[PDB]
Amino acid sequence: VKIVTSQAEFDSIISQNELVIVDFFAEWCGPSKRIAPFYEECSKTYTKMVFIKVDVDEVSEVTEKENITSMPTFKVYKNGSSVDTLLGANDSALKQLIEKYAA
Amino acid sequence: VKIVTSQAEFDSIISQNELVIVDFFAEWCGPSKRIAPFYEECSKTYTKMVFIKVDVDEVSEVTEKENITSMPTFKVYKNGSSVDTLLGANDSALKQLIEKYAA
Amino acid sequence: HTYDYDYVVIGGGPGGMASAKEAAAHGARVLLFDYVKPSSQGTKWGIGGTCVNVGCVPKKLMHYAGHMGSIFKLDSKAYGWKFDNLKHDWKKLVTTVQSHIRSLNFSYMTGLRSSKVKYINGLAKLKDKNTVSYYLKGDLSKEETVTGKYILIATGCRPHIPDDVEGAKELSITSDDIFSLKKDPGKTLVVGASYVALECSGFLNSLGYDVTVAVRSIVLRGFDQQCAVKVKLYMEEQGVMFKNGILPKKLTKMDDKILVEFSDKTSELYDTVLYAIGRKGDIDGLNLESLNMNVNKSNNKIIADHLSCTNIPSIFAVGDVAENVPELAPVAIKAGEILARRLFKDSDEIMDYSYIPTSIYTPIEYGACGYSEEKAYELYGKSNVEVFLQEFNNLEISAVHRSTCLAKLVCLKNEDNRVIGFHYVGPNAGEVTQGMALALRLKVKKKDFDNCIGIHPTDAESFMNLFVTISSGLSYAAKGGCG
Amino acid sequence: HTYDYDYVVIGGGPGGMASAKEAAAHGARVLLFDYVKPSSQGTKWGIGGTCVNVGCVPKKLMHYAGHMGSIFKLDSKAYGWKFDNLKHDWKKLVTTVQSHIRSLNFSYMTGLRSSKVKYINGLAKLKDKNTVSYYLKGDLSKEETVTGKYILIATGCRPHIPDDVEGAKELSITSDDIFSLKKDPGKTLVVGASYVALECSGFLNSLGYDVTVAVRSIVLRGFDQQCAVKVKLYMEEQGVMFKNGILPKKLTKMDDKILVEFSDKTSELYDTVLYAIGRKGDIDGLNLESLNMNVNKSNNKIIADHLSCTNIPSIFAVGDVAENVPELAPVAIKAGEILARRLFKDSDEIMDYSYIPTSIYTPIEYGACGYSEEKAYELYGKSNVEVFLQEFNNLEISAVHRSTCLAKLVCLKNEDNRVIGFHYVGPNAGEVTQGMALALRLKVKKKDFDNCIGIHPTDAESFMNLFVTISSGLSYAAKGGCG
Ligand SMILES: Cc1cc2nc3c(=O)[nH]c(=O)nc-3n(C[C@H](O)[C@H](O)[C@H](O)COP(=O)(O)OP(=O)(O)OC[C@H]3O[C@@H](n4cnc5c(N)ncnc54)[C@H](O)[C@@H]3O)c2cc1C
Ligand SMILES: Cc1cc2nc3c(=O)[nH]c(=O)nc-3n(C[C@H](O)[C@H](O)[C@H](O)COP(=O)(O)OP(=O)(O)OC[C@H]3O[C@@H](n4cnc5c(N)ncnc54)[C@H](O)[C@@H]3O)c2cc1C
Repeated sequence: VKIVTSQAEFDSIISQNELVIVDFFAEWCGPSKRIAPFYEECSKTYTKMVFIKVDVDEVSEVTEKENITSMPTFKVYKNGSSVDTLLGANDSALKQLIEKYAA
Repeated sequence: VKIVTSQAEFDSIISQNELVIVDFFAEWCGPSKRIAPFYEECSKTYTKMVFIKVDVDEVSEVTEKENITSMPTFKVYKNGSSVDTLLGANDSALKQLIEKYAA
Repeated sequence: HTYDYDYVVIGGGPGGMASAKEAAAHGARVLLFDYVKPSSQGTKWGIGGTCVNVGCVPKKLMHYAGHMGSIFKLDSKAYGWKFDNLKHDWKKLVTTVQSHIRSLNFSYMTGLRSSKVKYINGLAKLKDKNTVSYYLKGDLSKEETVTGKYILIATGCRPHIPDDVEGAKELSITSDDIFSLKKDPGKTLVVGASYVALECSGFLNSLGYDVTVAVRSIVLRGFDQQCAVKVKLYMEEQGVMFKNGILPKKLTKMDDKILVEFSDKTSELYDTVLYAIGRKGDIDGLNLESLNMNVNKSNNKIIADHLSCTNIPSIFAVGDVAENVPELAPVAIKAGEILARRLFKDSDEIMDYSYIPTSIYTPIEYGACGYSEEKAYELYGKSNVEVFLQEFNNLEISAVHRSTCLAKLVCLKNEDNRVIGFHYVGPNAGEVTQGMALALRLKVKKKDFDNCIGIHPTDAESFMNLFVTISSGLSYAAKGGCG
Repeated sequence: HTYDYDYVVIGGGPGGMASAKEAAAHGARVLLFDYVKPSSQGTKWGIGGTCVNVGCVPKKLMHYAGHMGSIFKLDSKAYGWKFDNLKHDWKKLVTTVQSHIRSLNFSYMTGLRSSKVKYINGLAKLKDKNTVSYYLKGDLSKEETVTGKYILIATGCRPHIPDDVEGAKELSITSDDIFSLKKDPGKTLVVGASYVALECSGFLNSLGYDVTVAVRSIVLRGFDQQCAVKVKLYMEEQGVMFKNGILPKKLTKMDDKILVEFSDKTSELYDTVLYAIGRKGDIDGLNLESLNMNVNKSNNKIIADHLSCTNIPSIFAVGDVAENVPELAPVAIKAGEILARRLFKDSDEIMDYSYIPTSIYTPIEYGACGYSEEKAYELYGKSNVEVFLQEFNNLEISAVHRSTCLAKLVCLKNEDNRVIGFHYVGPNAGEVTQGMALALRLKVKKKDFDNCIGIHPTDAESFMNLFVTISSGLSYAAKGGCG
């Protein structure tokens, strides 16, 4: 995948892109490293969406802006605007979300 | 050594004997099994004293009569009468007592 | 009128000894009998009663053994400790336990003779309202008699194995047997839903044994069910299986194992069956019918008033053997001591049975004092009771990633939220609850908890900032973490 | 009059956060700065303050690691657990500790934004009595300003390494460094006699390091000295060496080790030197002289009244940075919260600083609340103070044959032995003390302890039958055992 590392770079990819899904994760978080390999699989499978991970400790300002309160959090951005938000490490729950916009 | 196992047998050995030293010990007592081998050594060394062990749980009546309240307790009997009493597992303390009457 | 002794007590347990020692310090000539009738499996022990020999003491020691096991297995790796070939030795543990019990036997004995209480290792019973006939060493060869100005019955209780289950009595063990068991317990069925059952299941499982608990209905009757459930649940997570609503109907020995057939017609092989379904008053051999002393079944317990009087004016009962008195050692001890003073020191104290604190030593511990949530609703009405609570993570546990803990207060809205119920689930429950129990007896209010400064970090401080209420309907789940 | 914010607080520690969250829940526009100036060794951390990053939290976690070690080594064999190759991994422990601290950083942050407090990671200082100038990320390149109706200083403290000891600052570490130390501590000298010193010594030693403590004071100044000695003594039994009355005079790096020369001209090689001789107010960069705010040296602390007011009417101070306030997180939190209410909710509460409970996580723990024996004698006169006490053996410990415990109460004879001092040495001190602390605030008397029923078996129940007094001159030694 690709990991965002600044506020400028973050809004850039929500701007100059139509469908983008984001993984908000922490290095010290169990369930966010656990659902992390399964996330890499949908990266290739659903190319009708650009997959990105944001470290929550690292891009402090983005994490304050998206209202991230628990990891892992998944947010779907369409045309530059957040439309869906999923909290959890359920592989099943994530598959139902990415299919809602890509497939 | 020799272990006393009744009240009759106990007063018998304080009666028909002039110098007698007694070890009051318990099977569940740490320090009374610890000073116990060193006690066997003075048995042979100072034959001017008859060495005996009394189990405290076993001869309940003797233990009530000698005022045994802690193990190991050592009591010196001369001519049928208690004259000295030592409380402790100090090999050094015991050597100072048996020498006071035998050597 | 002349008697052999001023006070003769039957029972060398906590209640009997306390009542005897106390009466001797106020001038009395006291004689105390203690003899131990063998268990279903023919097990016996020294002086002291249930607590020291086959109760609180060896229970707490084995709990510590098992809690230790859980630390090695769940937390040690996270904390940097490495080791190989971890195993537990049942025989070694039993010797450590029994050896320390034997030391307590001794000190209890020398304690009696210091207090100037005459002790006889004899099986005792009632002749008449001032006469006790004893059998020395429990032999029926030589009967003796002694008279007393006052007689105290403190014979306690024994575990009850049911009559109407085939092979139970002949095959199962009880708490009288477990703390001295010569064999490894092996795969174990525990029947019963009492704290004894839960506690034994707890440590046997922490020790590393395949453990099943046959429970009917619900665990810890009388306790706060939210806590009772949290405890059960935690035990399930640690490995103890529960067969809910099923109990054994037949037990059969075969090949040094026990085949158990349950009510639901299923069947299972075990190495050991431990019955822990409740205890009964040990009065049968006391000849009480002859004085027409009123007793209760199926407690098999003596009816005593608030002053510990039976319907025979020279006879009294304290502790376990007495109907409706909490079966805790400190309770027997205080009642004993209070009776001894009313009798031989002209006291007018009355034993207070309210706000008695207690603590369960299950793999997650639970301490309590006062009313459960439900019983408070029942007696005061739901709308007049506020319940403050909070689930939270123990700091040391939550860093392992193996809610652990619950802090719950029960209050009376119409007495300025005065606290009438305290319940805590988490580590060191007994240590947390003691000071809290005292606070409840001082008629503490919820705002007093709020103005007390907390000790950080501790599980106990959770009671000092408790603000979610049940009727707020807000969440009291543990936050984090990650999250 | 118009301001950017109603409340601007400098310090994202317990005091500052609490004061900010509480003010926002009563309508205020709040902004909070937290920036972490690097340690002597260039160490830094996330949001939350001293407690979460470099205090209570990682302290308690490492204590548990060390207490665990003591269990394996001293008690496990007696309890039947066998294993081989027991070793401890310093790196592993640090990751577990730091990883859990990082999770607390996150929850504290999201906690701020939920409470509607604006957080800026910026180094802040005073411009004038209603203006704060901050440096974003601590860079001096871009200075900004913001105004506030009220300004709270809660900048806390930092460990102080002495100026007049050669090489100290350059070579030693402090508590800011120990919980994240990348190397094994190895052979370690700890300088100081505070609980931080004693606690760090304690766990490093339990972990398995050769540990020396250099003291030219008395251990635990202002705590009860009987307990202070019992704790020190226990630590000596466990292996920590104390150099009494000697301190380092020079420190020299040589071959990746530190040669320390002491006041007594002796010298010694160590792997790590940890200074823990006291903390000082972190005010130096705040530009307080410009408003002529009165401060105290050598605390380097802000003088604040009982209402947390400085001599500048728009400026306030809570927590560590304020003179004469106990340096405990729950204390900063409650003061913060009370100030926030007086300011933005018209409250007339006043922070109560009496009977603050505390607990020390030394290899034997010690919890206390209220007066020591000595200080009670000083302020009320010896003949008017009764001291009840008892040394005893913990049940789980005393069965190992490795007194462990002391229960002590301090009472006022002329107020019916109302309890003004509680001190307890033994396991789970923080858990035992919390409820007792509450009891002391309810003005509990010694007879209330006597009428409370005890929880058996627990260390805490010792307080419920405490009868030997210091002035009886009777023995309060632990009985037994065997004996
Ligand atoms: C497994 C277990 C764990 C427990 N744990 C705890 C705990 O952690 N904390 C707690 O507070 N409580 C605990 N208890 C309860 C506690 O042991 C009892 O509440 C307490 O023992 C009651 O004391 P007692 O004096 O009333 O009776 P007992 O302690 O039972 O004493 C009665 C004694 O009298 C003897 N006796 C009976 N009849 C006669 C006779 N005719 N002549 C001579 N002697 C006779 C018995 O041998 C017995 O020793 C536990 C109990 C069990 C079974
Ligand atoms: C080793 C150790 C162990 C401890 N253990 C315990 C314990 O077990 N129990 C207990 O109750 N207490 C313990 N304490 C004490 C407790 O941590 C403190 O009392 C607590 O932190 C309260 O301090 P505070 O809220 O006033 O400010 P602090 O917690 O000290 O934090 C102040 C914050 O202000 C920041 N700051 C300073 N200047 C600026 C600026 N110009 N701009 C922006 N930010 C700034 C700091 O970086 C810091 O984050 C311990 C302390 C230590 C050192």
